[PDB]
Amino acid sequence: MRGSAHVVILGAGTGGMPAAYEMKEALGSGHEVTLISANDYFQFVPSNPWVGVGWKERDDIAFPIRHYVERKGIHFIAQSAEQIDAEAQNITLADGNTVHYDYLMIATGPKLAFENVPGSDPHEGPVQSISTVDHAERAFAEYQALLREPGPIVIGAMAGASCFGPAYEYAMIVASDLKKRGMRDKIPSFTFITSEPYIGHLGIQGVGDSKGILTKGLKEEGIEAYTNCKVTKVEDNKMYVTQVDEKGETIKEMVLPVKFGMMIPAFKGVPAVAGVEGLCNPGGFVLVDEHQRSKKYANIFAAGIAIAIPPVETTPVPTGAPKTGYMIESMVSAAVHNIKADLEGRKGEQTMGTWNAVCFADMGDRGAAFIALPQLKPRKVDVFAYGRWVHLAKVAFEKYFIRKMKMGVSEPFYEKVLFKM
Amino acid sequence: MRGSAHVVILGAGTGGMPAAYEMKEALGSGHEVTLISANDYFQFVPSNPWVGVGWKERDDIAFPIRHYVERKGIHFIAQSAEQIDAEAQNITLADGNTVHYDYLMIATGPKLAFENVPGSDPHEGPVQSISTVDHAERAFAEYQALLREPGPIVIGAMAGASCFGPAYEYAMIVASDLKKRGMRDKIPSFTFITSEPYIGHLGIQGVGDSKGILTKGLKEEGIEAYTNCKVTKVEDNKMYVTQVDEKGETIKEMVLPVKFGMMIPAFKGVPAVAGVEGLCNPGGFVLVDEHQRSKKYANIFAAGIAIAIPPVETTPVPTGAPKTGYMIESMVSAAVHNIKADLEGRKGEQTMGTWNAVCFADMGDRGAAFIALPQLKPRKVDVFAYGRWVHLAKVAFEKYFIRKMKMGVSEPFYEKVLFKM
Ligand SMILES: Cc1cc2nc3c(=O)[nH]c(=O)nc-3n(C[C@H](O)[C@H](O)[C@H](O)COP(=O)(O)OP(=O)(O)OC[C@H]3O[C@@H](n4cnc5c(N)ncnc54)[C@H](O)[C@@H]3O)c2cc1C
Ligand SMILES: Cc1cc2nc3c(=O)[nH]c(=O)nc-3n(C[C@H](O)[C@H](O)[C@H](O)COP(=O)(O)OP(=O)(O)OC[C@H]3O[C@@H](n4cnc5c(N)ncnc54)[C@H](O)[C@@H]3O)c2cc1C
Ligand SMILES: CCCCCCCCCCCCO[C@@H]1O[C@H](CO)[C@@H](O[C@H]2O[C@H](CO)[C@@H](O)[C@H](O)[C@H]2O)[C@H](O)[C@H]1O
Ligand SMILES: CCCCCCCCCCCCO[C@@H]1O[C@H](CO)[C@@H](O[C@H]2O[C@H](CO)[C@@H](O)[C@H](O)[C@H]2O)[C@H](O)[C@H]1O
Ligand SMILES: CCCCCCCCCCC1=C(C)C(=O)C(OC)=C(OC)C1=O
Ligand SMILES: CCCCCCCCCCC1=C(C)C(=O)C(OC)=C(OC)C1=O
Ligand SMILES: [S]
Ligand SMILES: [S]
Ligand SMILES: [S]
Ligand SMILES: [S]
Ligand SMILES: [S]
Ligand SMILES: [S]
Ligand SMILES: [S]
Ligand SMILES: [S]
Repeated sequence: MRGSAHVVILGAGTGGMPAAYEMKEALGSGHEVTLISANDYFQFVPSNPWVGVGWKERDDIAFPIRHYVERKGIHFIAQSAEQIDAEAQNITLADGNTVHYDYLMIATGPKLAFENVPGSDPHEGPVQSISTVDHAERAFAEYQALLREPGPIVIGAMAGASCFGPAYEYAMIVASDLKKRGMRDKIPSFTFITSEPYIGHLGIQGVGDSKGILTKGLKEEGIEAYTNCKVTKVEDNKMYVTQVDEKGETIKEMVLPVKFGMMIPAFKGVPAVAGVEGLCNPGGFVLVDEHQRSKKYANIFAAGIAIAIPPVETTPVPTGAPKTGYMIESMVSAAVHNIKADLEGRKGEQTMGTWNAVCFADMGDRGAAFIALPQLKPRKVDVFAYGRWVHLAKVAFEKYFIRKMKMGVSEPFYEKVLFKM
Repeated sequence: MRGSAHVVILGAGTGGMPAAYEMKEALGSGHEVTLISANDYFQFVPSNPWVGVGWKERDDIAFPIRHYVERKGIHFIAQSAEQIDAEAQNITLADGNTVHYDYLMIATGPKLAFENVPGSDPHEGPVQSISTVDHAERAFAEYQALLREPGPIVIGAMAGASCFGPAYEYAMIVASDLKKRGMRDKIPSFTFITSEPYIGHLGIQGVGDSKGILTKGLKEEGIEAYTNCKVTKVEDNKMYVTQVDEKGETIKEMVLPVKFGMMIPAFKGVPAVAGVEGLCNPGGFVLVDEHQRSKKYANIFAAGIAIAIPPVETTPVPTGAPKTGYMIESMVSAAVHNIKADLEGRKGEQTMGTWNAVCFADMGDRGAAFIALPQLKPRKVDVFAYGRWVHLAKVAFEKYFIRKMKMGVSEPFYEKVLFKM
């Protein structure tokens, strides 16, 4: 309300949870902060591939949100938004209730666009998903069914995907788990299908020796790999794959039987956000300026996967660049600073900073990780790492992030860099 | 003097130059800051290998100090200290003049311990040095003489060395330059001799895949490599090498003719500092606490290569861990903070922080670099990088560091990390 702006945060994920705490900390008792999310629990997304192979359980990576934000004075609504009216500034919830806002911060993350590939929905066929704990559990269930009746395995990433790391991770740990169970030789064929122009392109034109190292890794595991692929449909338990050359000309089509499969889908914006007129590009990603403010509505901000970021390259099969944790947190930090500024007259000048990508993958005893910045080459940092220490770091960071999600963040979040001091 | 402490900084190198500026900035006009150094010019040490092969000239990497520190109000004495009397707090200069201090900050860097290996002094035989611009020029001169009369080449690192990167760098660019001149096939043999237990140990038990990558690099260049070596003497233009096994038992002795050679020597403390009773360990390195204060004299501090750092490992042939730029700067920063604190009653609690090692090497078009921390494994960061971007970064950092040495530093120095903001 006037003189006491009501700030709503839509989505309680990697960006959204921290945003709720930071907003409340920045605004204080004189303003209402409301967090709205489809689920009543927080999940640590990077741990889902492990749930998909059964190395982790839901309880390890998820927890109920309500008590933790409420003791901070944040209102929490565990309800999905179905409609956003940016004119009236009203949000319509799944139960038909309406919530008004003075500022809205959109952190709704990706819609998994299974519809791009008929038959690819995890509920429609053998191609599963590990992006959410709900999907990863279903993936693991189908993995167990594979163990009972071995058959061909197909893991990879669809056309338009932007999150390639976890597909590589998942293929590796599936291969690893199979060995452990003494079941690897029961597998007729193990295939990796990707929209990448080459192995380890990762939607970022490669980083360090990602190409060489991921190529050798897949080969060590007896995983046959195909690049420049798009899947046209999944039908009768078969994946119909089309492979192109540099000029997008078809050089072959394949039909792959699939007993167990997992393809990372293309990401779009969620329907309630995409549905807002003039808010989003055709992909449903919120068009924002460098201050995280929507270009159309001055009182709508966005952070996380939900925002639009222009491509810097074009691949033979469409692919996108990933939006990862540190950049998301910088986005969140900027949005909160600039909203608070608005509330106090001044114009916030804070930006998300330099584009970057960071990813950690754990194979069990050893991890792989990379850091790339900025987006276009030659970069200022372009590094790929592998080893037991990367694994230890993943474990440490997960423990830290989850604890922080329960304790609240102020916060200039990433000061876990004081491991220098 | 009383109420106006006189602070002296001994050594105008990587640690010393910044220390002079930071001291003056921290203390201001009420205190006298004096910089004393053997040479009247600053040199960018990491560029010396390039001077040693002739890819760079003295003028590119060195500049006269006086005008730059004096316009900051810093007194500059271009004279070597011969004696330090810590009781009377007097420094005796080469010309016999004496300089008194209330606080002394020692940044004298390494003494190149050629005496450990009879005949190894660059002025006594064919084994040259690239650690200083004076030595690197002499190295290049002998390189040109090699071109006139090709003969065997021997490059590497002595027993007790702690700075291995530049030996690898130098071997690589010598090989590279030879090719460019169409002279590589005129070389009878090209040998790399190191005290490391294995290739790419680098005195830090390896970092990332340094072992694999440096091994392959030397092999690509037709450079035959030997580890676990110590050189017992250089005589009649031959290098007498002893190789041991894991238990330090001799497994062979070699006699290597040398037309052109360069071995990184072991580092000790400079004589004037080592000469101070109770100041140093037997190596001549200043024993300091975590606040950079000498354990014996409360008004003597030290930073840079000059300080003693305990070994965390023991190799078959003695070797040491390197002391590199970022850690040196943290040392400097801490010493300055704690001296200023002393001057104002309080006890400074600032420390150098976590042990780390960082090194950049440029091969011409592409560079290699690493970061390791902390000292002992498993590390929190253990990364090796290679590529054109590393080269671009070396070029950039050198340009930046030199400009800063002319303009002065305040300063929380390394904020060239805002390439994130
Ligand atoms: C398998 C996988 C592995 C990954 N690994 C890494 C890694 O190692 N390192 C790294 O930096 N990044 C990693 N990421 C990338 C990234 O950081 C995550 O995807 C991250 O969770 C995205 O943050 P977000 O806040 O934008 O979206 P999300 O975390 O998905 O949060 C979005 C939230 O808003 C909600 N929501 C959606 N629609 C509505 C609605 N209509 N109404 C109400 N709520 C709604 C959601 O249910 C959810 O809680 C990974 C991503 C995936 C899928
Ligand atoms: C070949 C080589 C390559 C290197 N490359 C890297 C790299 O890529 N990255 C990195 O972080 N580090 C690198 N280093 C390591 C390191 O950072 C440097 O050695 C650095 O110059 C050390 O800083 P310092 O202030 O301790 O000693 P120095 O830089 O040697 O400065 C010491 C100074 O004090 C003086 N002095 C000595 N005795 C006296 C005396 N009795 N009286 C008066 N003055 C005296 C000197 O003449 C000199 O000016 C390299 C070192 C070498 C030798
Ligand atoms: C971050 C997301 C991106 C992808 C995530 C999942 C990808 C899977 C990674 C496959 C790598 C497997 O293969 C593994 O790679 C590295 C090669 O650098 C090798 O390891 C090599 O370099 C490392 C350091 O980085 C050294 O410690 C090691 O001694 C050396 O052999 C291993 O011998 C090999 O077994
Ligand atoms: C920092 C100080 C330590 C040592 C300094 C001097 C050491 C010399 C380095 C020798 C390396 C030469 O060999 C070179 O190594 C890397 C291997 O990772 C290869 O490069 C490989 O990884 C890089 C990324 O890191 C990719 O961009 C490249 O496409 C891939 O082939 C090169 O194909 C090879 O030519
Ligand atoms: C240039 C800055 C790089 C920061 C990286 C160092 C430590 C943090 C790891 C990155 C990371 C972040 C930020 C992160 O937010 C996140 O959760 C989604 C991860 O998944 C485990 C991450 O691996
Ligand atoms: C954990 C912190 C790592 C910092 C490294 C990023 C940028 C700086 C490069 C390191 C470096 C420093 C600090 C440095 O002081 C120095 O001069 C002696 C170099 O030689 C060229 C260096 O390469
Ligand atoms: S997925
Ligand atoms: S991703
Ligand atoms: S990724
Ligand atoms: S990722
Ligand atoms: S040297
Ligand atoms: S060094
Ligand atoms: S080094
Ligand atoms: S170095």
